[PDB]
Amino acid sequence: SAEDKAAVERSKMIEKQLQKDKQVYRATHRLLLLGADNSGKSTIVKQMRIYKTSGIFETKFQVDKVNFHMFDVGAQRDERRKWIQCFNDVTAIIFVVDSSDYNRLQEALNDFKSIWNNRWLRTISVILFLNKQDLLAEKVLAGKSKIEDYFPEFARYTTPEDATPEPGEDPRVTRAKYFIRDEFLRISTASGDGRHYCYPHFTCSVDTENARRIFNDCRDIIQRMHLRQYELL
Amino acid sequence: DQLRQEAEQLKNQIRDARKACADATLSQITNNIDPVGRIQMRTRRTLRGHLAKIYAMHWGTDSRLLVSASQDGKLIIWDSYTTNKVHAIPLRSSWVMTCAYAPSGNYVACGGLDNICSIYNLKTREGNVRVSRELAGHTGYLSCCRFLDDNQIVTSSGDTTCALWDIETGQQTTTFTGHTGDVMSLSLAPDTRLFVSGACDASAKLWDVREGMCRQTFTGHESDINAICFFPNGNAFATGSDDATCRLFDLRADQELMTYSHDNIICGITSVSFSKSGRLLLAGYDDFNCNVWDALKADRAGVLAGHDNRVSCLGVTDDGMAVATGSWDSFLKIWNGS
Amino acid sequence: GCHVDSRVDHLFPPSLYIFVIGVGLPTNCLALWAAYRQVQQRNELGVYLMNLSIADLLYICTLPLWVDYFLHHDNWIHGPGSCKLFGFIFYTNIYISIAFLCCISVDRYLAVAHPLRFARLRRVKTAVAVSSVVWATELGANSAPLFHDELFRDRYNHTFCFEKFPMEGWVAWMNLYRVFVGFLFPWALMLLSYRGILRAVRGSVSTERQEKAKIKRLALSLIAIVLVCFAPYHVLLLSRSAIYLGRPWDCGFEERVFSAYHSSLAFTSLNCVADPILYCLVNEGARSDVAKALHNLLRF
Amino acid sequence: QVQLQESGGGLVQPGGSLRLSCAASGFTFSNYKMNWVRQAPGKGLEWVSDISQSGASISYTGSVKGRFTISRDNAKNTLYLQMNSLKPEDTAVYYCARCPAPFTRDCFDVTSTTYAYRGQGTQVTV
Amino acid sequence: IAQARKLVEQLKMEANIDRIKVSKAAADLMAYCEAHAKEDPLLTPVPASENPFR
Ligand SMILES: CC(C)CCC[C@@H](C)[C@H]1CC[C@H]2[C@@H]3CC=C4C[C@@H](O)CC[C@]4(C)[C@H]3CC[C@]12C
Ligand SMILES: CC(C)CCC[C@@H](C)[C@H]1CC[C@H]2[C@@H]3CC=C4C[C@@H](O)CC[C@]4(C)[C@H]3CC[C@]12C
Ligand SMILES: CC(=O)OC[C@@H](O)COP(=O)(O)OCC[N+](C)(C)C
Ligand SMILES: CC(=O)OC[C@@H](O)COP(=O)(O)OCC[N+](C)(C)C
Repeated sequence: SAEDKAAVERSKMIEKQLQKDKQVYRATHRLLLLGADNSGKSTIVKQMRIYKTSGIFETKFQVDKVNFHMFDVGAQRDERRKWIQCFNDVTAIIFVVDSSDYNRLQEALNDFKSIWNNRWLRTISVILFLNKQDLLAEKVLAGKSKIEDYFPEFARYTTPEDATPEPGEDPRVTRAKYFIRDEFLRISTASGDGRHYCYPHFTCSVDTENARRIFNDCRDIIQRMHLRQYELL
Repeated sequence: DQLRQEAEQLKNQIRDARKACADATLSQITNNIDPVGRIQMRTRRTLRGHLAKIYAMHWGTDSRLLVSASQDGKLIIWDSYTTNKVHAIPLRSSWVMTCAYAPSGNYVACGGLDNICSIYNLKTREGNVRVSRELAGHTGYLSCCRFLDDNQIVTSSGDTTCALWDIETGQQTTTFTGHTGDVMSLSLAPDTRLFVSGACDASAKLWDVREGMCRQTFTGHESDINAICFFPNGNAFATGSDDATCRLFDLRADQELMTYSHDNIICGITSVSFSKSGRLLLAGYDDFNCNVWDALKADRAGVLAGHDNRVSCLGVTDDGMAVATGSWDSFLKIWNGS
Repeated sequence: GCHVDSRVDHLFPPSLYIFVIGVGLPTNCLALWAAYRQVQQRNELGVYLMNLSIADLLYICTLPLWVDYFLHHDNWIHGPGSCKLFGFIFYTNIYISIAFLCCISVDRYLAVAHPLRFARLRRVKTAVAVSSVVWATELGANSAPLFHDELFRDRYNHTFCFEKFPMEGWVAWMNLYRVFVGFLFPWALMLLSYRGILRAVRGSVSTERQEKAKIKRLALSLIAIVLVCFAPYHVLLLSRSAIYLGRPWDCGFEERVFSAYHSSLAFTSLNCVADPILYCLVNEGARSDVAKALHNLLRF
Repeated sequence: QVQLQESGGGLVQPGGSLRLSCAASGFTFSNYKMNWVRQAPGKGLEWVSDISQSGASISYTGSVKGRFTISRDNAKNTLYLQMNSLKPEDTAVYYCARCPAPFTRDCFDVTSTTYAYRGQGTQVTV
Repeated sequence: IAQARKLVEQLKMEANIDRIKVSKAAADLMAYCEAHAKEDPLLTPVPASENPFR
């Protein structure tokens, strides 16, 4: 029985190590960063590292002593209908879209639609980052490009009372911003059934408060998950 | 445009030949077969050491030790008979899609989104698992890196390309770029001279390790193919696809010979395996339960309904003594009959 | 012991006890099954829930003998050895249900209003440390009755159990400790924790008004049912203790609070039927689990 | 097996009206949500519009809204797209595509550089 | 351009291979299934005395 006893002892040591790994694993949250080529997700990754064909890059950061793992897809082909299914238990998905470019905005909308309608992403809240707001404001002020041609529904749009324009912001820029935000939120709410929510944020590539917004979104998501888990919701 | 017309003519010729062969259906040569009957496989042992969704496993040659890969970033080698955990290898990348056990049991391979297959040695004189080799060069996510011997590993990646690697030198010995979509999984024939793979284009291809060229192609499926396994004799293989229909293909026939589907079944197939005869095609489904079908009569033989989430990985021991299922509920389950 | 009054002490407590035994054993068994399921899914709450049901089932499994007691107008016919066992498990289970109810509130508040902070205090193994330090502390701090005589006999054919209306000092300080430490402090803890939960909910951007108000109603019902069930009896106990410490009409008062006391200690048992409903049946998930259990039972 | 063939096209003056057909073989036309794509000179693949299994849900890109329409014929295994008020800036190779999996509401890679479930396409010129 | 030439070649390689009759490749996986059917623990279960997973 000496060999058997040694086997059980080794299993016990492995179980203790796995329990340590378990405590570590529940002590950190996983986030999936997604965006298009135009979207400045790389800039966000650089400006959030302030706390070879690799394929996937990992960013370790910490907010309020809470550890966060962000995974960015790298040297992988355009096809994404299969590996995305590996991110079915991530805490949240941070989607970065370029609002300045009216062209390819429909592509971002379609990508968001696909992500929302994906079967394995129905229980994961998506954090929406409308990036490159300064470029959008400059383009709107210039007036060379018109949103009506790309989005004929923008003509009838009016800024809702819920909108909170920033100080010294032209009505046109805020109108366009909230029009695009409502375009995203329509898709968000079309399929939402209480297990899926979106967090629309107006962000810029040079922003030091994106981590705070991500932490708040994760806090809200885990609060809802606990509410459901602890027989309250 | 001339090349396109020539390709169309060649495809028409292929179709005409394959039709010329097809006189009778497997179902007819098999109508005179006694049905297997209900299979009442029950869970004998349960493994709950894994943290997150299990994504890959491989039975060893001894049918006593099994390897399981879990996205927590852990490759656990379990002793099935006594439930003891033989080994626990932490992984550099938490995302792992494939794992394989060497025929001699000395090397264990793993791979995932890192586009690298890492091989660890279990017979080190120090008794501690270490990174024996790291193989890189693929531009897509590795979906299946399987073993041929101790110094040669075949792998499938998400760059529509498969590779054969010498593990001592660490370079790509052979490359296969005939597919047009993500290769999802491959199976080695027992002869260790041919291997069949499936891609995300409803297309399966047969490849020769020594030569390095495509041999045969089959496009009987509708949606993407996720699972592939070689029938014991090595002259046939089963395929599962997202369209919720499995199929059986034969190399010599060069066309599909069976389709397993049902109206109630709406989910796809993630993993497939055969039994030691070939009379029990076991298949995972996204409906959170595995189904075992009679490969000869296409009659549903049994259902393993114990699982809380999607079943990802399916394995059968070399002697067919037990069936091991790993799902996204971080539990592996060993099923055996009575 | 001054003569007592039993006009309504002959029917009402027996009837309420029978009602609880009828609608309490089934429902508490269902709640226990659902709690074991929740712990099976590695949920700390179930650990607190399971124990609670185990307490209630240990209170409902002693009420038959007290129905026997009351039906014979207090005449115990089982000897002191049974009044030392079935009396302890019948007075201490209310204060163990109080304690285990408070653990659920603390757990819910930590989870909701501190989602990312206290993982260590939210394991199924820090719930078998608290669930045991509660079962030990309640059964030790309420153990004084076991050291004293239970079976007291007056002159009006009335035998007794755990009760001597010409009360004594040990009973006095025990009642005071039970009223303040036993009942009011856990209740205020529960109220504070549910208030924290509700203020956390109010800040949720992903929760609709309907869900927020549903949580509000559930929490208010959970807080108020405990009070409705227990305060009528704790107030009477406090009044008895004050009357005995000051002794204004040490006998007179006792004459007119026999039936009131015995009918207020029976309302307390109503907390055994409200707990399995509010914590298991009200929720849709636990109700679906109960229905799956019933489906399995129907085909066994 | 799987094959999507597009029919129609040819030169048209600005403001004309055409109809493009899409025949599919190999799969079940009904279970698959299908779309229309177009690659324009100097530009990439663009998502035109979609139609679902039932056909009661539609979506268009605003650039072709009020002008083009999408219809499905499950019995004919055929998709149809009407072109009206055609503009010169709507000249491209139009492709017929289907969503990767059946009984599925999400279609991720319909607009990728290479897609194993898209037809050859037809050159519509204006 | 040259991706069409390669596909044409890979379609000739696949069209010049030898093939056999279907009923002759269908009644062979049958004989393989029949000749290895008394040694399958999951189709014909082994008793609970030689079963390692008792
Ligand atoms: C270990 C996991 C499942 C967590 C749950 C543990 C539960 C089932 C355990 C822990 C504490 C235990 C209780 C401790 C003491 C008592 C008092 C005794 O007079 C009756 C049994 C009872 C009430 C026990 C029942 C079983 C119990 C409730
Ligand atoms: C035990 C017996 C005798 C009494 C039972 C009293 C019950 C029915 C009472 C006591 C407290 C009450 C709750 C108190 C306050 C609220 C909030 C209000 O916005 C909706 C109703 C709701 C949620 C009540 C529902 C009914 C309730 C739970
Ligand atoms: C972190 C957690 O979930 O644990 C909470 C638990 O500690 C609360 O229980 P207490 O308030 O200590 O019980 C007091 C009961 N009383 C006074 C003795 C009758
Ligand atoms: C058991 C013990 O030792 O005491 C812990 C006690 O702090 C738990 O009660 P809380 O839920 O934290 O009350 C805070 C609620 N708030 C902030 C007023 C809204």
